[PDB]
Amino acid sequence: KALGVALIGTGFMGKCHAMAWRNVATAFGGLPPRLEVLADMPADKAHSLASSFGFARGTADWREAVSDPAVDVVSITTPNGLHREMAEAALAAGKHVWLEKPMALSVEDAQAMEAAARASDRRTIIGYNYTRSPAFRAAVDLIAEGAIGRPIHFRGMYDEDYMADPDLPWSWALTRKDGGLGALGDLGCHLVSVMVSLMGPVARVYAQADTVITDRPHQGGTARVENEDQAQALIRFASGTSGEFSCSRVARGYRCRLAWEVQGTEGTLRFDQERMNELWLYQPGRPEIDGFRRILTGPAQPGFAAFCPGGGHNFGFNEQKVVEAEMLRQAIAGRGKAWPDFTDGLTIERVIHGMATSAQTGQPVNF
Amino acid sequence: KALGVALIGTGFMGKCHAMAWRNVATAFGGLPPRLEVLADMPADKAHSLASSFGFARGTADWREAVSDPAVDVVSITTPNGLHREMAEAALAAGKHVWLEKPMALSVEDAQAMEAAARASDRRTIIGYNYTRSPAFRAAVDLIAEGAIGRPIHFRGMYDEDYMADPDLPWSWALTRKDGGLGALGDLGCHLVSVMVSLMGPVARVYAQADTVITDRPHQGGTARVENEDQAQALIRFASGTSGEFSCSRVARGYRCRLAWEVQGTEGTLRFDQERMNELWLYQPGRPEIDGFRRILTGPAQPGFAAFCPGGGHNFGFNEQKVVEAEMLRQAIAGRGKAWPDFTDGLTIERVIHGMATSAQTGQPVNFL
Amino acid sequence: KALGVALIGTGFMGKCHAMAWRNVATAFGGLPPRLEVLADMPADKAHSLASSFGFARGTADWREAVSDPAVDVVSITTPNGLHREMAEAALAAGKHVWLEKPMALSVEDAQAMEAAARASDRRTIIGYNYTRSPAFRAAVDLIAEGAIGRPIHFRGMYDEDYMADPDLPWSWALTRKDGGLGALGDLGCHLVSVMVSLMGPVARVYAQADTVITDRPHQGGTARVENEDQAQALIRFASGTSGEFSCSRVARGYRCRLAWEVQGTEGTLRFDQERMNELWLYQPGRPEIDGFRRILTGPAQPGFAAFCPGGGHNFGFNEQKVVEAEMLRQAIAGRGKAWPDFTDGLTIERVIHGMATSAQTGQPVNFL
Amino acid sequence: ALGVALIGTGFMGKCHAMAWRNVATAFGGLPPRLEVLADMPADKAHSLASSFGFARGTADWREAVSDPAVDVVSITTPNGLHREMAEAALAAGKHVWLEKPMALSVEDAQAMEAAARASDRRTIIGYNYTRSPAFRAAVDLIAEGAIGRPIHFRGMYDEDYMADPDLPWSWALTRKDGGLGALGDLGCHLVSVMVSLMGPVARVYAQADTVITDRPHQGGTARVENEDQAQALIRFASGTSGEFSCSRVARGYRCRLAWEVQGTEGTLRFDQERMNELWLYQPGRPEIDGFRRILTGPAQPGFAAFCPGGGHNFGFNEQKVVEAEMLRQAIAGRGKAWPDFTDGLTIERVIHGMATSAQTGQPVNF
Ligand SMILES: NC(=O)c1ccc[n+]([C@@H]2O[C@H](COP(=O)([O-])OP(=O)(O)OC[C@H]3O[C@@H](n4cnc5c(N)ncnc54)[C@H](O)[C@@H]3O)[C@@H](O)[C@H]2O)c1
Ligand SMILES: NC(=O)c1ccc[n+]([C@@H]2O[C@H](COP(=O)([O-])OP(=O)(O)OC[C@H]3O[C@@H](n4cnc5c(N)ncnc54)[C@H](O)[C@@H]3O)[C@@H](O)[C@H]2O)c1
Ligand SMILES: NC(=O)c1ccc[n+]([C@@H]2O[C@H](COP(=O)([O-])OP(=O)(O)OC[C@H]3O[C@@H](n4cnc5c(N)ncnc54)[C@H](O)[C@@H]3O)[C@@H](O)[C@H]2O)c1
Ligand SMILES: NC(=O)c1ccc[n+]([C@@H]2O[C@H](COP(=O)([O-])OP(=O)(O)OC[C@H]3O[C@@H](n4cnc5c(N)ncnc54)[C@H](O)[C@@H]3O)[C@@H](O)[C@H]2O)c1
Ligand SMILES: O[C@H]1[C@H](O)[C@@H](O)[C@H](O)[C@@H](O)[C@H]1O
Repeated sequence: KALGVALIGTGFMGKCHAMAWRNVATAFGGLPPRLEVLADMPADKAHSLASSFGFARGTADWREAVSDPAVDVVSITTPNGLHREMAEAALAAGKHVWLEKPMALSVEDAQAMEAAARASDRRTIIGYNYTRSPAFRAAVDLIAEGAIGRPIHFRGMYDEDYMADPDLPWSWALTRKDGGLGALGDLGCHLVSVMVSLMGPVARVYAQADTVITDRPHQGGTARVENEDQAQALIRFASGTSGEFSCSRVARGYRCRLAWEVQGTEGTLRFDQERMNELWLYQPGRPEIDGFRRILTGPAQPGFAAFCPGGGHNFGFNEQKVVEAEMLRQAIAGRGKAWPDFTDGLTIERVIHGMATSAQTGQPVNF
Repeated sequence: KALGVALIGTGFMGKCHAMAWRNVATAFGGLPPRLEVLADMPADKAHSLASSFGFARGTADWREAVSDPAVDVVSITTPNGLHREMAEAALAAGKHVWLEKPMALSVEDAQAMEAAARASDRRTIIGYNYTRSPAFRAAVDLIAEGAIGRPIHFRGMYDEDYMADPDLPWSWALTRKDGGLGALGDLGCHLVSVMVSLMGPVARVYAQADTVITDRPHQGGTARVENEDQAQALIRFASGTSGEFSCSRVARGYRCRLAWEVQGTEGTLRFDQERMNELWLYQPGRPEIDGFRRILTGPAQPGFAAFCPGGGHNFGFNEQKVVEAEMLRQAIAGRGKAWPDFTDGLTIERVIHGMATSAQTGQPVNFL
Repeated sequence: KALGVALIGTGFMGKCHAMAWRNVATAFGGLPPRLEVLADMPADKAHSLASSFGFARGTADWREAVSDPAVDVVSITTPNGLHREMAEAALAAGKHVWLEKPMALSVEDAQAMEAAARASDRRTIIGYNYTRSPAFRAAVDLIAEGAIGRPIHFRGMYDEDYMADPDLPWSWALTRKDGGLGALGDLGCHLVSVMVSLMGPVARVYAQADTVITDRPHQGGTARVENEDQAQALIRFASGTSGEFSCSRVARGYRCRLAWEVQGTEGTLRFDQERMNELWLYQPGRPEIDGFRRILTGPAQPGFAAFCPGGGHNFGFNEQKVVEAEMLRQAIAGRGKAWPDFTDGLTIERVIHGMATSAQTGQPVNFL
Repeated sequence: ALGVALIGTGFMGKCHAMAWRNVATAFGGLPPRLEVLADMPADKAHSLASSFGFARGTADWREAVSDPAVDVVSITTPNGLHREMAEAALAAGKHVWLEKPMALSVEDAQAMEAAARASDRRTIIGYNYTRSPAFRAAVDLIAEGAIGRPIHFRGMYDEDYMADPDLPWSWALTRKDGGLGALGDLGCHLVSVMVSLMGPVARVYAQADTVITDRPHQGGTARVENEDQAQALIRFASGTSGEFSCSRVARGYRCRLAWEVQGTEGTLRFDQERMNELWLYQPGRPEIDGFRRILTGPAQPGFAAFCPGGGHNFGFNEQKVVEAEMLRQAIAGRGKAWPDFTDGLTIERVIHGMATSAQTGQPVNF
């Protein structure tokens, strides 16, 4: 009755998934998932990390992980370029899929995966972990309850500086063919996942983009950076409401600055992921005490009580992934819907690729 | 040789200008300006406020005030619809002009005022006071010294909520003919004054705008709000750099949130007017101590030492206006160039009206 | 009819007082005080600053300024060792007195000044300007209204780093005989003025102190620093409530960090002078929205509306002094009581000297 | 692999269980074997052993600490049970991870400290605020001379879990069954951080108050006997000054363990409610002079074991994974665990000395 887990990849997100699967029942109860197969290359690395992560075995063969009869669900955290192949193989093998963002490098690959998921009758979720913080889920509930009235404006950014150093070498990830989008693919899609959760679907974008560092060192020479370092867009939501949107991988001093704000007719909500335990809420008050409230994360907020009964004991980035694992567990058990599945994920892919198209063509793109 | 001052209006900016003229020599030295004539309506209020503001006389006739031979410079702090008439009369009478923003209701009006100012050979400055804080002036100098390398992105906002209450009555300020622009005219022009001082001139805008409260109480019933409560724009600068721009008069909880950020190849500068004594600077550092610095306003920043020798003694909004007065004083004496004059101001008017045009047409607007 | 003003000193506080006297009627109405006599040394400095500050004349003789028949009130902004002589002379000459903190070098000095003020029947106020911010005055009113219930704890600090550099030269301010207390005299008295305004009178202190830099450069040689660089104290108020208290002139990175909080049975108030426009208020709320409010200074808070009708337009350090001037004008006109007068100031002197005594002897000190 | 017994399943019980489950995931080596979980009643012990992934649940903690498959015992039970359970675990030849404070009295802590030395087993006490990357980074910066010589410490630990007068009385508010109040709940945490930054305490002078003196009990009222808040002036063995406070009645504060070290060449400042930020001032040229916001990332001790990217906030619970790893390494003879029962007993003497100073109105020397 325990869920059988396969994990492909052991990097930033691979180890994050491994830590989540290990403690999901500790936090939320029920049966601890069985950690069956860890796939990674080379073989000696898969064997070492399988042992320390507590997987029953490691293998250099990713298809072993998706085909084992003892596996019910596959975490896929490999580079963007093999997401489509591995996800479709896992669905064809009758496995549920936890796929790291983005879905694939192109809308066309994401469309094929979306059709494959519908055909499989298996649960899918995409790894948009910034939608899982108690603060973010609390903000969505406050908007649903009318805490800020009708939303009238969204302003969101996602700034990091991991590519700011012009000496960082060229890679496949910086080509259109093998890397897909740049900052829009790495960061933009995260901001879309948060933005559409707050404001509903996107109807129109008008975008601009820049490549700040256009060429990088490559094996004693240099190679051209083909995707964007930063992008900005004006949004019209299906509601008719306005939005401002940006992302950057060259914004010096920022490490995880996914920051957003919803302005409403009766209040304002504001958040910055670099301080993920604070949610700022303004509602009209009598003039003597009027001002924004600092809501510090605690057991009043979704998910937090599963990890800690004491408010102000800071919730961590990695615990977002434990919440994500639990949402997929509950969906597989038919006790909840996981968001976003491959259908809702395809919509997010269309928005970021539409922003890329808009920036290139100088035309607004409608959805 | 002391400057003779006429002040028209005694409200938010009228009292701000009066306080600035009274302490400009206290802060910066030289001779205190002579406070000659205060013009306001009705007469009884002009007489009352001339006495408490320390002007030699009050009048209900602004035309007599700008024509007084004892007057050298005119502060104009009246409503937007009166700027063109009063500025043109002041320049025609051979007076230097300190004009509140925005210049007028239309680009056509601003163009006529710009021509009148050049024809007069008198100094002009527009009341873009957010360019006068020690933090802002320190940021411009840091960019000039290459402290953040080459600017690659600007993001700016100016949020206030003074029109957020839907019960606030309709006024002539909310008509296009008598009010001109909405949030772009009240707040947007301030953000442009700061943005172009940091990033240089605007080449292109693509904008969106909304009226979120479309009808307000008027007499027994309601009247239509014709101008925007909020606007946002993507910017392309003449330098080729990108920008994000917004303003709002309905952003709940914000009172004076003119906030901006310049991202460069070698650092980032960030500022919020609601904490006008803090400038955030990131420059790459060794990993053990890497992070943004909180630069607290003190005497190392332009203008501050004229007000206080001790750092961290917070500089105030009103003291921006004393700095503005000193810059006009020095321009009149021929010891400095005042920014923005009516020529520089006209460019700012074209940008905010260009953003309004872009929002109306759904098309980008180019300036160069 | 207008108040005649003498100003002694033109430094940090001298120029602050001059700017306050120049705009007090601009802000609060009535007749602008007449700036009659400025005293400073040397004479040509007094003449130059009298001209730029708008005083009718300058003199190198402080006794000339306090004795002038056109003078009704004297601002005394000279070094601490001169306060007693100048305040007693001004009171003897029948002048009201605006005296900078601390009162003098000793409790004995303050007792003599307190007696002289009662005998003179003139108004006195001491320049505890941190009690004048809209945020501070709002906090006092909130406590009185029961906004935080029953106060149960005070914690206050006043950190600055103006003496943190060991190569900063020795001065006569660093002897006990000529300079009095160290950080307790420069900063401690400010924190006491705020603390007793929130919590009421002090009943008992137990204090510790240190001199961190005991020797400083003196004319190519070295000389001994005799007074404390930092001090900390536990407080019992007359109410029986507990307090924590500290001050430091060597706390690196702090410029004006007068910060306090009052914890109560139904809320908490917290403040930091380096962000003097923010007051933090916690009151119990429904769990979904529970948290501290950031109250941004605006016209709802005492004094602010006299300077600006727009909330979030930051009130400045110097404008605290315009409020202080207005409180003295109103006390002179018999329309308000100024705090603290020399009687209430003597109590503050007893508290800071009791803390110094406690730190010296390792024993608690009790008051009235 | 290490065999683990866990006693208790509450706030710290679940925290320890999550730590033992991911310590090898984060730091490598063999995952500890989760052998026995002890809790009452037996149905709760069985259901939580199942969800926590322990091989068996028992309502008898004594046979859990005696199990031959157990090498180390996590003790997360109420304060009054610490002495009995730690002494039994040491006597059975087990390593001990004990929650703070050690016990209700110095007498009890003295007995536990002797038992730990008499055994050749490792001990560590759950002072988990010493485990954050920001805190460990601050200790390293001080040792490296980044702020020169410490000249002042100011620390507080404010929470409001007892601030509401409506909150009912409990046995924890008696001296006999509860021991100390705010000093025992929060004060000992602040001491663990303070002595790690400044070195040992030489002297305290303290004040304490019970500000809500009676609470609802069985439709009547019962007396609160221990302190709601306490403050102390400190002298360290170094001669340096300190300020210290704790409170369980400080409205609006949830986990406000906040401290500051002022030095001859800079200042370090930290607030646990923003546990991923360390504020460092060092003198700079006037145009750029100011405090640096150091955001937690892989440059700080422990962080890289959890995440390769800076600014991905480290959490309260991950402090406990670091604590587990330090105990693992100490059991393997590859590091000393701090604080053991000897170093823990010093902390107990400091908080009990503060309580005595407040009661007698006299300084207490150590
Ligand atoms: N949700 C988030 O917060 C977040 C953050 C970063 C990464 N991601 C996504 O996670 C994915 C991984 O990124 P990362 O930073 O973890 O990268 P990484 O390079 O650290 O991880 C790649 C892992 O996949 C393994 N791998 C590569 N090719 C393989 C193959 N053919 N078969 C088996 N294993 C293979 C590698 O050995 C490594 O363990 C990407 O799709 C990325 O976009 C999302
Ligand atoms: N720079 C800034 O930060 C700032 C802030 C506020 C206003 N402003 C600008 O300054 C101007 C003043 O706005 P405000 O908020 O002070 O408005 P206000 O209503 O407070 O000021 C209007 C003043 O002008 C006087 N006045 C009106 N008509 C007059 C006439 N015909 N003759 C003489 N006096 C007349 C009024 O009696 C009043 O004293 C506007 O153009 C506004 O956009 C700028
Ligand atoms: N309230 C506050 O916030 C604050 C801040 C700073 C200083 N102060 C107080 O103000 C006083 C002045 O300190 P400061 O920082 O302005 O110092 P300063 O050195 O800047 O000012 C001293 C002034 O007094 C003048 N002076 C000195 N001896 C004189 C004499 N015999 N006759 C006439 N003029 C004489 C000097 O020429 C100078 O103008 C002190 O008592 C200090 O404690 C208070
Ligand atoms: N280090 C920290 O940050 C931190 C935080 C909270 C608590 N603590 C400490 O940890 C301890 C746990 O406190 P808590 O808040 O988790 O309390 P709690 O009530 O949540 O935990 C008590 C647990 O012990 C179990 N238990 C009680 N008596 C038992 C017995 N005789 N046999 C077996 N199991 C028994 C209970 O069933 C429960 O699971 C206390 O000593 C407290 O001081 C430390
Ligand atoms: O800001 C402080 C404070 O205002 C004191 O009154 C003064 O004595 C100090 O020198 C100054 O730095």
